[PDB]
Amino acid sequence: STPITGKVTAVIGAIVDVHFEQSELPAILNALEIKTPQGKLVLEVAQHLGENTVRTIAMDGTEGLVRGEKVLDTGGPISVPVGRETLGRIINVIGEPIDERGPIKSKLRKPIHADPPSFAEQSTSAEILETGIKVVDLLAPYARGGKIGLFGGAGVGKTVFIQELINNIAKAHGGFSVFTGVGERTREGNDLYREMKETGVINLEGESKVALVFGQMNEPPGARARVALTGLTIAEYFRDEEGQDVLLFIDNIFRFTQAGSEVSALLGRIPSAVGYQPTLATDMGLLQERITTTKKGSVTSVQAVYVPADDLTDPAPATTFAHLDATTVLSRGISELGIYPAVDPLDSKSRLLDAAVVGQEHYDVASKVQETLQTYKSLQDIIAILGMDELSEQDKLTVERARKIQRFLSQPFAVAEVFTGIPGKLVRLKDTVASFKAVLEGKYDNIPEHAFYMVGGIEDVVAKAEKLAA
Amino acid sequence: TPITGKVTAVIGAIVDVHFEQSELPAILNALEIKTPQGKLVLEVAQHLGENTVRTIAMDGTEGLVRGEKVLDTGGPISVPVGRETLGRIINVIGEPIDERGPIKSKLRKPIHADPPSFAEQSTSAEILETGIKVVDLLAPYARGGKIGLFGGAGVGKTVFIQELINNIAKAHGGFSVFTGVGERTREGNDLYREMKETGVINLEGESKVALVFGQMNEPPGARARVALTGLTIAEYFRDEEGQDVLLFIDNIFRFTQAGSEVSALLGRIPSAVGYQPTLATDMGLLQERITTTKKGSVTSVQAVYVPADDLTDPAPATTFAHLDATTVLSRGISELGIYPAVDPLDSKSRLLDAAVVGQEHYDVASKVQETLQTYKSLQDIIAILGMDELSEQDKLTVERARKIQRFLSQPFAVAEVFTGIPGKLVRLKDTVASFKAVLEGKYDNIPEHAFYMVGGIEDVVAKAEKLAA
Amino acid sequence: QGYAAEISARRNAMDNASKNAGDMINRYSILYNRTRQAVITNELVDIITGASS
Amino acid sequence: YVAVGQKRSTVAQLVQTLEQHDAMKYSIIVAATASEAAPLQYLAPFTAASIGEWFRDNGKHALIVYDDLSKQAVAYRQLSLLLRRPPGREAYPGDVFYLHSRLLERAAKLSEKEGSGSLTALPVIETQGGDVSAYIPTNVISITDGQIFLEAELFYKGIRPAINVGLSVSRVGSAAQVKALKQVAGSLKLFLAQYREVAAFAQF
Amino acid sequence: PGLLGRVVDALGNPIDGKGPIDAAGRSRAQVKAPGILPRRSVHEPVQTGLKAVDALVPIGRGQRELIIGDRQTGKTAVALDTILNQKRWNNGSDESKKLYCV
Repeated sequence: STPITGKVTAVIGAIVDVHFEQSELPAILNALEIKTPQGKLVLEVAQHLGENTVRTIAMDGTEGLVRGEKVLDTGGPISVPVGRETLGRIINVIGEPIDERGPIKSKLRKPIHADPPSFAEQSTSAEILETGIKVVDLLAPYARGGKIGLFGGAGVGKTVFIQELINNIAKAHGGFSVFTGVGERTREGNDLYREMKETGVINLEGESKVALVFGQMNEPPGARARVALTGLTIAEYFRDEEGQDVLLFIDNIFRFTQAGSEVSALLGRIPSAVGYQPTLATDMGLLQERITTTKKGSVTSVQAVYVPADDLTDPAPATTFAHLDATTVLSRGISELGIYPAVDPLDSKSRLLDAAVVGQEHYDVASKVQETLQTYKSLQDIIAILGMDELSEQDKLTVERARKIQRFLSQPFAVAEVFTGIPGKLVRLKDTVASFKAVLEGKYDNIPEHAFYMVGGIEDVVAKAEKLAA
Repeated sequence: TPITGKVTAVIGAIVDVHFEQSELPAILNALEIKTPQGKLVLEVAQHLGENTVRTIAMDGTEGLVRGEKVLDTGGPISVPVGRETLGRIINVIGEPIDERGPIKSKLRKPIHADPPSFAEQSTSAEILETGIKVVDLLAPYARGGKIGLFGGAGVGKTVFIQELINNIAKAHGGFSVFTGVGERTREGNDLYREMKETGVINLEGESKVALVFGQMNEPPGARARVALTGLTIAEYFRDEEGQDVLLFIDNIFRFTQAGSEVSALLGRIPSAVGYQPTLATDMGLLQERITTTKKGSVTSVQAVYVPADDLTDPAPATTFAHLDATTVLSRGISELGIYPAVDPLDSKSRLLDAAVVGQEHYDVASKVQETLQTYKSLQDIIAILGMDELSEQDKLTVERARKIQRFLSQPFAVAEVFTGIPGKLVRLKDTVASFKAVLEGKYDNIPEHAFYMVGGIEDVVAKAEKLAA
Repeated sequence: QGYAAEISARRNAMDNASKNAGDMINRYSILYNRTRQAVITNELVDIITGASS
Repeated sequence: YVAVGQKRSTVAQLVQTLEQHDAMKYSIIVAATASEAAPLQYLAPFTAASIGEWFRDNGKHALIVYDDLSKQAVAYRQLSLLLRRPPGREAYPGDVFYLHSRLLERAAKLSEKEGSGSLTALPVIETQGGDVSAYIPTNVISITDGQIFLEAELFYKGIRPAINVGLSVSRVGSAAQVKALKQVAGSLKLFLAQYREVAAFAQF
Repeated sequence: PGLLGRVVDALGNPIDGKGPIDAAGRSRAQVKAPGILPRRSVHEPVQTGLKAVDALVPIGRGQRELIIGDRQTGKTAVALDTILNQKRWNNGSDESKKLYCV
């Protein structure tokens, strides 16, 4: 059949070296299948080492391999299935459905690798997404076609933040979305599967307005790496060939970096800083560049990033930090303050915010908020030791507003009926600008601090003031 | 037929032999190249094939001309043990360096030995009264336990041990092993002298102590198997004599260190920092040969030269696991003039538990720990501000804690010379009484100099009169 | 009389504070410098070990 | 209870304690003592996991303690460098995350078609210097569903057992909390959080 | 001279597809800097148009001054501003005032 037949020579982890026969060069980045009593082990060809001996990375677990096993060649990068047939049905890295909602329903395939869209292809967005999440809406508006980036620490409900985004934004937007999970727990997986069945986004009968690619961290590091490529190609089929404007979601992209770092060592490369792959920049670059809004479709990626020990100075977060468009920083501390959303308001920044883009009023309002908060933080040290007393009357009004603004940001989420147990609230962007404007004007500086805490809009704050009064 | 070989390489003290004869001596066999200095004892550690071993060299490795005859003495070096090896100081190869004539031997046992099984273990719970107040309060020793020191650069590490020998080893009256790995010659000479002087070695009499001394002049490889030799001497006592013993090891940092040196030469990618990949296994083997079986209850005292006081360095870290109780000694606390220099917030014992040592003792100790932790907490405030800017309630605590710290300094009898103050041995019951009172501030109203460098509460009270004059 | 002593005391105290704080700056500065050097060296050693293989 | 790297004597005391407390009956103790080989130590959690899976498979509910996982990492380091594999960050092999993750992820609450079988897992990591940036601790933190930080200062402070409740998190939150206990402890979280903020201010 | 108003990639291929470059040489990219004697001391300013830059931190010509700062703080905006103020001078006809920014 495929004359490309190889005999294993060395199984040493993910590295499996094969000794293909004369004249058989399975090109770099091809996909090899080795028939095994476990199924077909997929090896992605990653080097030619000479005399028809390749060095390949495994994409499925290694065990039982016998030196000499016949190796067929698919002949090209892993060919996934694409279609609207991929909607619904969870798809594992190789492509096989692991929720087993029938066989591969797709009629088309595409390779995992692809060449990033050219400079010419790029189309500059300016449409402004509305998330309904107030901190986002005023202080770092997201853009429809954006590359939103959820830098944050583990266990802040990194997933929870994303779940809220899917909960609001995904259903709201008509277009398909692809939920791609890179190296996440099957606990999280089951929750996500259940949750989007619950929100009905996954429609078991009838088309789902989403496709799912759950890649979990129980898969070898190599397999973890090419979960990203797989998800991306599905998105590309939607973006390009169906022309749909999609909103990509990937989770957690530090796992993508981490995965690459692990197989770097195995590939025998000189380990770089904090053990990261030397190819860190270009590998990130290929992934990130592939994800973009073109003159074809518009992709709105939301990428979770895990910042190890909350040090953004760690090169891997910093590299991603450059490649993204609309950063969001989620302060663990602020989560602990009980403020949910847990966003770090000063550090969250989106280039999208501009007096032209969101209008002069929005800009001015947001400048005033930022200044108020920045002052509050600056004064926080003074209040700490000296004690607030000799800080001006003006300062006291600013501080009073800041403590209030700090808790006006707080606003429950429906998917944190699980957590907080408070039904969600999502307020229109235009309305949020108005409501925050009111706070700054100080018309509600007679309202108690706790009557701003964990509630929606200004109307709600007023209602909770009345409620607390009673 | 002694298995002959030639010396293929002489890369440091990790000589390599090539057995010309078929079938090489196995790993952990012992070999003699009969040097013009006497013999050199080498131990097979790798087989590199083609009948070429790579061997640890236990004596000096200079003057070696490549190609030298080998003879196979087989198996691990079998040291000589006996009930007549009591009071001998033996070299790495077991040769009596004290040279009170040829060694008296009966059974010679291999240096390497397997650690006794899970079922052979006997689990103790015995208390051992130290008489050192800080020890008694914070981490009371357990008889048959494994006690450990995590001191700085010979910060009276030896002195601390000497006090233990002085108190515990004359109290114990069982067999006892002193093994000093990488001991400095002066300290060794002093110990040998002291033992002979205090009759624990009576040279025409008999000794209830036996001695192994390994100088830090000794080549690194030699030092590695000084420890293993000592463990064998101990096993003979543990098993064959069947008596509860003592064992002193000073320092097992030198054991770890020695291993790290040889590791590079052996050809091992050296694990982080630099320690050998086999650091855990080697430490493990050593510390599981040191154990209280149902054949004997081996009380162990192990000393760790913490390298630059970095407990985070892998060798101290892996030591903490293998010790029943620890008494980490801190350079700062030494500077404060507290001898014992034992850190009081970094001490622990498994024996310290309310049921085990009485609820009252535990309560007293709890309060001391809490108080001292408060004092440590308020170190920041104390420096940044003054003392008067502390809350009044806290200021009482601080004053009490200052007293507690000073109270902890108790002169040692072996250090009586060095301190210039006669030593103090304080009873466990007395110690509890003393702290109990201090926590209730009963005698608190007297100088912190009064508490400084004196024994029990009665002594403190008496010294208050001295100061008052 | 009291108030003048109070404001005077505050001046004295805050002055002595500046001195005490300065000393702490110096102690942590030495620690900082040592720590900074140590990190560079230890990381470098790891990189070298990897290259050596 | 899975015991990796611990001395035979410590383990032996532990089993006695369990027998004293009459509970060895429902206990299995899987051990790989300090003496036992580095390969066997490396293999020890994964074979403990299998012992657990028999419960999980049976639909039986069980709990597996992997104490301390940190010494497994030391063992795998020993293996890898004497398998002459390229050294990773801190010399631990460059596939340690995969090893630890596969071990931990086998514990699960299965579905009712699988008889609601569950192995429950508690990994235990001894933190060296409390360095949460240390490679073995960092890796584990990502993998696990919650962290239950314990603090030494508070131990000395006399909270014994000590719990660094400020850094303790459960990302999978409260729903395994008894309904009654959820009601009573409803504002306990808020109160403690306020206590922390207030206490900090109070120093100065 | 034809690279004015041209976005080119590294190889020189116009990625803005403004067709073949009217480039009068292909010149090596590994050549050394003008010698000590081939320098004249700075005597021409550059006006960035940003007030602080123009007064507080003067910018000459043929000199290298760093722009070192925190990540993605719109570092590029500060730079781009210089290009814009140079438009005024560029519009002019003096060949010392025609700074062709790259």
